[PDB]
Amino acid sequence: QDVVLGLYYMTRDCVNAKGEGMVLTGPKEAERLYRSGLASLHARVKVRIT
Amino acid sequence: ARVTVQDAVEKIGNRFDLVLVAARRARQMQVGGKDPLVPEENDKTTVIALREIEEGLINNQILDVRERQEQQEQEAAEL
Amino acid sequence: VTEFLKPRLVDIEQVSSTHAKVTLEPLERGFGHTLGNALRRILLSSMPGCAVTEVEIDGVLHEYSTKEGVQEDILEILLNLKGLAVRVQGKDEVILTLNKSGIGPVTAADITHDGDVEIVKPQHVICHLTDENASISMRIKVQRGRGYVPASTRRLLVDACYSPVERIAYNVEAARVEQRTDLDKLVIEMETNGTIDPEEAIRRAATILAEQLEAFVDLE
Amino acid sequence: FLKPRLVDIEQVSSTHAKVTLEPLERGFGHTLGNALRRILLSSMPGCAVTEVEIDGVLHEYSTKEGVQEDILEILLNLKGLAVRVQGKDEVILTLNKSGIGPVTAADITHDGDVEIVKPQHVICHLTDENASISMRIKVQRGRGYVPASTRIRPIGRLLVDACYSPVERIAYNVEAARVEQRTDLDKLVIEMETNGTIDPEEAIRRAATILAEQLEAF
Amino acid sequence: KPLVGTGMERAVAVDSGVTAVAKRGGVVQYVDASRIVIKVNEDEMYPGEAGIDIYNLTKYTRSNQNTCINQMPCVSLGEPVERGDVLADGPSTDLGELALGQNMRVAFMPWNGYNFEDSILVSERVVQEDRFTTIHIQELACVSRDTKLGPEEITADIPNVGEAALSKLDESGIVYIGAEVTGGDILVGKVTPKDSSLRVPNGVSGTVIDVQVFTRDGVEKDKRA
Amino acid sequence: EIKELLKLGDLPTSGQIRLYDGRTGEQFERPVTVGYMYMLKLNHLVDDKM
Amino acid sequence: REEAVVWDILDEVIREHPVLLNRAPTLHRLGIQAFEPVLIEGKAIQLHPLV
Repeated sequence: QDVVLGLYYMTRDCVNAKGEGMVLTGPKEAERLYRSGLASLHARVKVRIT
Repeated sequence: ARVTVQDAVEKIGNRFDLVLVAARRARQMQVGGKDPLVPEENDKTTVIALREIEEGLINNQILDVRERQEQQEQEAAEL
Repeated sequence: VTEFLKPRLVDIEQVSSTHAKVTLEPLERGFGHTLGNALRRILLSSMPGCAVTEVEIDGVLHEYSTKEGVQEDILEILLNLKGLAVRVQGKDEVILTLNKSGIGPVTAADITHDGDVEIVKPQHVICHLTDENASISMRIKVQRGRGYVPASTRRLLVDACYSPVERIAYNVEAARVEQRTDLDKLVIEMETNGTIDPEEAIRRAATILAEQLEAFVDLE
Repeated sequence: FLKPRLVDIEQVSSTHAKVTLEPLERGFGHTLGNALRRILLSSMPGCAVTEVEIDGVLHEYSTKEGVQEDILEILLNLKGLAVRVQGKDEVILTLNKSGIGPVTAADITHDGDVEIVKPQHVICHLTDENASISMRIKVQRGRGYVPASTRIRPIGRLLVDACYSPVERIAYNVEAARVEQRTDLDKLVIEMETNGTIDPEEAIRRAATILAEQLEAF
Repeated sequence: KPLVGTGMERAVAVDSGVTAVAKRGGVVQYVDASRIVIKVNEDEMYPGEAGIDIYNLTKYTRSNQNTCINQMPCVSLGEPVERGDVLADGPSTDLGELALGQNMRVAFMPWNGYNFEDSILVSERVVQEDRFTTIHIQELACVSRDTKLGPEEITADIPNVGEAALSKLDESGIVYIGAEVTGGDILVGKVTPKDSSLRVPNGVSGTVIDVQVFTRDGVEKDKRA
Repeated sequence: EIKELLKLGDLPTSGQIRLYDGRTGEQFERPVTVGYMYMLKLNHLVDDKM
Repeated sequence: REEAVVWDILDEVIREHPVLLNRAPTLHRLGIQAFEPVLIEGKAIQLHPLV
């Protein structure tokens, strides 16, 4: 009821964003871009994950 | 530090014999003069006993053998 | 009434290098968040460094295309070049060349020396080649900047990550002096891309923040 | 990197004012603004009433024949008193008043090194032709909020909760600055609202001094 | 007062009797913190023994729930009033209008799990302003009974106690009105012939606001009494 | 009528303003409902129950 | 008298000594669980959200 609302809001997609065409190089770059305000939490990026 | 006792339950596969073995070792460390068989991190006697069970160098058989050996040595030194 | 609890670095506990974790306590009540967020905002997006800004490959002029004999796609070559941590001397921007051929992985040890331009990870893989006749070559322009500059804000463009800090994340918890009820204990966990040490990047960010507060400091 | 300087201080009202810091690099306006806002709201030094001794009053749950307010309401009004003692860090004001009417803060016989910044501040109303209050108001300097139930004596001295924090509201904005040939330079407007017992310039200087002294750990 | 009311507050706060409500209209002649005097209009005074109306407000005292019911005037000196309008507000009324709580600036948002299930995250300014600070009054009793070996008296001569123990009591053997006592302090001194002095229970603080003595016939008095 | 009275002030008709985080200085990425509610202190104190 | 030296003795006694936390209608056995204590300022027993 609050942990699940947080994880639902975080893991959702809106078809537009501050950065939607960018291709990231890992989860750490995703956090670095979100915290800097350069991308939205609901972007549609391509992340290289292991 | 201790949070989860799962490895100790793996070593002593009952979780009810684990309590008794750890209690016996903790009472040895506390009432008796026995020193821990593992470098403590300012943990209490119960956590040290549980860690020693996790590291593998204690169980019911080992505790029984050690107690019997020390009783035999005390008897021999009694004359 | 002007004396606050001045913190000290309790420990600089480091996982394998460039993954340090510094704790300072006891901060005054509420100062954990001010210091943590100020350092986080400085480290994340306002910090000098050098990174690959752009790259031109001879055999391809479009981002969504392919070169024969190269295992990765150009979209992945740009990703591999983004993580290329490089430190440059007094020159603001330099250009390097990646001429190579033959079946095998292309690593950062295969770039031209360019004198004082130093690559921190010679084992960093840029591309894989699949044919002995397949030769790859590219000019990578690395420029000095501050923070993160995405390519959309700005001949293939690469999102330039000038700042060395890959991930900075603080976490304030509770600490106490002998009678103080509830204080702060700042726990900063910083990773860098190898071109700088985290226990040095913290001091760099602190110097940057402190030099901002010089025109209106009391020197007391 | 450039550096910010206090380029303008628009004292619009007696209490609330605006200071301006310019130029500021991009991404530094928010950092400096929020750090200064938190430090101002949390750690500013001020003066507050701490102990009160009314003449014929034993406890705060009683009343005095002549005044229109309980002793508790008088203590609350004294808790809301703005005073700017200058040289000391503990002083005792003496209020003496007689006759029908309000008892404002101007009725305090304040010393040379004491400044009451809101003389119209009412304390209690005397409603009898022969009724007089003679109280000893102990104003001392401190920091933050220190309630009377945590500090540390006769049956006359009443304790009031002390809120040594001159600033009541802090806001900040960042907007593009006017430089001759340059862009992406911000300007920080800190709109603060004190109660009058502090100077905005020295408030900003104290906040920055505290921030730099905290950063001096590394 | 509630900013969002219902209009039934002014009826509840008046019909419950907590407020000191004017009986005959007139002009306020003297408003104290503990009394109000109404000079009644001659249009409503009786021909014989005209006089005034006096309302003695119920100051800090104890309710059944050990709370404080306390009336304070809502009128000012020299101010006309009519019949049936409030002169003093009782406990938790504002200008003769029911006021059970405080109007506070609320934000509906999750905040780092401090309002997780139903919890409430309250600012420090709310506790700085003392707007939820309440007053709780509790009475403690000490009875002197004529047991065997002679009766028990209220003298202050308490054995096996230090001077700090008896510092709070007067010479009569009862605590001073206004003495900030804490847990374990002695309030009333009663002696067992052979010590059943009334002492503060554990963990309860407070300030002694009123000491009340009753005596039967045949007991002369104490000066305090 | 509530929206009309909000317009009579200078407040948004939706009743939601844009709040800022107090300890990071950045927006909550949504307009949140801020208003004035009448809170009551129920007679279940914690020092009477501990 | 709660001296300043019994608060570190308490912080050492409390180190790895679990305490049981029970809620009054103990319908099933999960209504009694043992937690390691953390000393807090206040009068309320702070209880982890996931339990």
